[PDB]
Amino acid sequence: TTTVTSEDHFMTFYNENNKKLIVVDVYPGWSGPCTAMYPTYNQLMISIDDFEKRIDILLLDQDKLVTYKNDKFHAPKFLFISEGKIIDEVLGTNIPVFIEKVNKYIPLS
Amino acid sequence: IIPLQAEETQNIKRDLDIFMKEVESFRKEFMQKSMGYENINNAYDTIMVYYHKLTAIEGRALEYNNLEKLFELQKSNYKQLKDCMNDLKNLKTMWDAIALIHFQYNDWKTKPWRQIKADILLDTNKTLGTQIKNLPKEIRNFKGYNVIVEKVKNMGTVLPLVSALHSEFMEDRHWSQLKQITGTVFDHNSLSFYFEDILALNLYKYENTVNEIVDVAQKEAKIEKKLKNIEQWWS
Repeated sequence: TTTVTSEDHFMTFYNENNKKLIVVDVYPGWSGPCTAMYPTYNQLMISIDDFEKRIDILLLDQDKLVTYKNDKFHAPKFLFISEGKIIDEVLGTNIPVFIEKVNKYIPLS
Repeated sequence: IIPLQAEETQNIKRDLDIFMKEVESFRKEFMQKSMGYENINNAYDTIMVYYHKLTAIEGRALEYNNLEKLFELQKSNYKQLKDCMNDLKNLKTMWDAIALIHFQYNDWKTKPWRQIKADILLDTNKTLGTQIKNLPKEIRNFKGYNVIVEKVKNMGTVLPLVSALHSEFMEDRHWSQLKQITGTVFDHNSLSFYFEDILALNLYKYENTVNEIVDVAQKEAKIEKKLKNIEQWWS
C-alpha cells in the first residue's frame, strides 16, 4: 500500500501502482481517525498487498484528495486508481467488520 | 495477395496466441504457498504479452476492414482473437486470487512465530472460515484451477490441525506421548516460533494423531480434576 498526504499524493500513489490498484482512503470514520487509520491500513495492506495483492491502500491524511479524485472521475472517500487514474469512487464511513466483507469482494480488475 | 499474406499472418497469430495461453497458464500453475514477488512479476509480464497481442489483433481487424468484401472468414478471425483475450482475462483473475491466498499464507507464517495457544485457537477458527469462503468464491475461469484449489484444502487442513494443539488440557507427559508418535522435536509449549515448526507435520496427515491425543488429554483432566476434589476435601 502507498500512504499519501495529498490529493496530489493520492494520485501519485495510484499512478505508481499501475499494474494493480491503488486505493486512496481520504479521511476515515472519525473517532480518533489517525491511529485507527494506521491500524486498519496495516491489516488492509496485508489483505490488500499480501493476501489479495491486488490492491495497495494509501491513507490520505487528511486533505480532500478523495473529492479531487471524484472530480477527475466524472464517473471517508475511497478513490481507486488504475495506472494512476481514478476509476472507481465510493464514499462513506465503515467499521472493521464491514472492511472484512470488502476484502472478500477484492480484488477488482 | 490478401489470402497469401493472410495465411502467413494467421500462422504467426496462432503461434502468438499459443505463447500467450502458455504465459498466463504458467503464472496460474505457480503457487505462492510461500512464493512471493516473482509470481506477481510474472503476472505483470503476462499483461505486457497480452497488450502486444491486442496491438497485433487490432492490425488484423484493420487489414480485414481494408480488404472488406463482407468476408465471413475475416469476422471469424477477429472472434478467435477475442476468445484468446477472454482466456487471458481469466488467467489475470486467477493470478489475483493466488496473490490473495499468498497474503493469507504469509499471515499464517507470522502467527506461528507469534505462537500463543489462546491466540492460535482464535486465529485457526478465523483462518478456517476465510479459507472456506475463498474456495467457494472461485468458479469457472480456466482448467488446472482444481490443482491449485486442492492446495487451499491442504492449508485448511493445516489450520485445523493447529486448532487441536490450542487445547491447554494436554500436559507435558501427555504431549510427550503424542510427541513420540509424532516424532516432532518441538513440545506442546516450546517457543514463540513453535507455530512454524508445527506446519511441517501436515495438518491433514497429522490432525488424526494430534486429535487422538487432544482427546486423551481432555479426557484425563476430567479425572485429574476429580481427584483434585477428593484430594482437597479429605486432605
